Amino acid sequence: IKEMPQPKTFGELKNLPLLNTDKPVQALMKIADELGEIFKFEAPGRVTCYLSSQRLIKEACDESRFDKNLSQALKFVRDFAGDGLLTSWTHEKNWKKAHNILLPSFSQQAMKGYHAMMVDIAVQLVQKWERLNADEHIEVPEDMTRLTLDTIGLCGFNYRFNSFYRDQPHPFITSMVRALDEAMNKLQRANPDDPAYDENKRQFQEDIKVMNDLVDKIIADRKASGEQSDDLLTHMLNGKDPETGEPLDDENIRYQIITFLIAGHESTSGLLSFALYFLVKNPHVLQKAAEEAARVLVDPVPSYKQVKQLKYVGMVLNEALRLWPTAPAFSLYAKEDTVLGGEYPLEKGDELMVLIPQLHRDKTIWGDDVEEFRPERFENPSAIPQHAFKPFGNGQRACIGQQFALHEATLVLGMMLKHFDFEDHTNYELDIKETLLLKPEGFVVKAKSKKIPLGG
Ligand code: HEM
Ligand SMILES: NCCc1c[nH]c2ccc(O)cc12
Repeated sequence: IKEMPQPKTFGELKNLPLLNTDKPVQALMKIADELGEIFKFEAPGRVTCYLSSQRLIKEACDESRFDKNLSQALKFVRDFAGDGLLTSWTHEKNWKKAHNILLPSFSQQAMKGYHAMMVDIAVQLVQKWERLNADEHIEVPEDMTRLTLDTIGLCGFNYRFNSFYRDQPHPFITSMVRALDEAMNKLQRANPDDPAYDENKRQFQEDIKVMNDLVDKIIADRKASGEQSDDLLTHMLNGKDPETGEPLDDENIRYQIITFLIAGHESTSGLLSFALYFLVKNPHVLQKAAEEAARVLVDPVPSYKQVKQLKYVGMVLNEALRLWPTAPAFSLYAKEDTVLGGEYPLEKGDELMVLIPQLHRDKTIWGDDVEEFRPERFENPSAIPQHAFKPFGNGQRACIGQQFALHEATLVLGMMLKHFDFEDHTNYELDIKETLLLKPEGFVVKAKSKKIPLGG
C-alpha cells in the first residue's frame, strides 16, 4: 500500500498548469516517462489516475471491477450521439440492446456483405490519385477522411456523400465535423455561459438539427419504402435484442447512425494516414508490403478473399496502431472500492485513464526497441500477452467497428500499394494533432502511378 505518484501541484490549480497544451496525450506521455506506470492527475474538481503498464492496465480491464466511464469529451459528444453505443453507459437500456442487435452486423463474416461497397469508395480514391497532374500532391488525412466518411455512409445507410466530387463537404459532414469541433472546444472553455459563446451554442443547435434532419429523413424514407439493403440501417430496422425482446426505436437508430460516422471516420482515416507515414519513412517495409500487394491482388478489383490474404499489410496496420493508436485513451471507473496492483486503494467511482500509446511502449512487454517501426513484431500475434495491445479498447465496451476498420484499411492500403509508388516529397516532419483522436497533421505525399488498370 503506497502513495500514488503525482506530478507537482500548484495550490488550488493542482496539476492543471502542467497540461496547458493542444497535445495533452503527448504531454501525459512525457509525465509518464518521468513518473512511471501510474500517476494521479488532479485539476480543479476533477481527479483521475493515468495508467501506462500492461501490469496495471490488465487489472483495469477486469470488467468485474471496472467499467467504461464517459469522459467529459464523450459527455459533450452525447449531445448529438445520444445513447448510441459509444456515448452510453453500460447500464443504459439501449447500450446492451444495440450491442446485441449490432454485433452480428460487425463480425468478420459480415465484412463479406460490405466488401463491394468498400471497393466502390476505394476505387474512387485510387482513381482520384491516378488523375492528379504530375506537379500535384496528395493531402493524406484529408483524402483518407473523404474515403472513410463515404464508406460508412454507403455501408451504414446506402447514402452517397460524394466527397470526391466536392471541394466543400456535403452539409451533413460540415455540420458533424463542426459539432465535434465544438464538443472538443468546450473541454477548454473557461466560461461556457458567457454571452461570447451564444453564437457557438446557436450554431451547435443548428448543426445537431442538420444531422438529425437528414438521418431522421433517411430512416423515415426507408421505413415507408420497405426496401432491404446490405446495410446497417436494414439490420437495425429488422433486428430484435434476444434479451429484452425490444427493437431499437427510430430515435436510437438515428443516434447509432450518427455514432458510426463519428466513431469510424476520424479513427480509420488516422490509422491509414499513420500507416502510410510509417511506410514512406521505412522504404524496406514499404517494398515488402508492395510485393505482397502485387503478389496477392492479382485481379483488377480485390475480392474479400484476397484482402484476408494481405497478412503483411495487416501487420503494417497493427504496427501503426502500436505506435500511434488513433483513439489514444479510454476512461474507466471503479465499480466498487478496490485495491489496484496490490498497492493503490481506489474508491467506488474513482476514474482511471488508459494511456494507450504509453502502454504500447511498455518495454517490459515489447523490449527496448519500442520506437522502431517493425511490423514483424506481429509475425506471430497470439504471442503478444493479453492486454498489452489495446488500440480498440477493452472487453464488452471494445470497438464494435474493429473488423470493419481493419478490413477497410487493409483493402485500401493494399490497393494503394498495388497501384502507386509513393514519394515523401517534402521530407515531412511528423506533427500529431489531437482532437478527440490523433492525426499526422499536414502529411502530404506524391503518388506515381504504376499504370495498372482497375476493373469495372
Ligand atoms: C482504426 C480505427 C478505430 C479505432 C482505433 C477505434 C478505437 C475504438 C476504441 C478505443 C473504442 C473504445 C472507446 C471507449 O472505451 O471509450 C471504440 C469504440 C467504438 N467504436 Fe471504434 N475504432 C475505430 C474504428 C471504428 C469504426 C470504423 C466504427 C464504426 C463502423 C467504430 C465504432 C465504434 C463504436 C460504436 C464504439 C462503441 C462500442 C461500445 O461501447 O459498445 N470504430 N473504438
Ligand atoms: N471508434 C473510435 C473513434 C472514437 C473512439 N472514441 C471516441 C470519442 C470521440 C470521437 O470523436 C471519436 C471516438
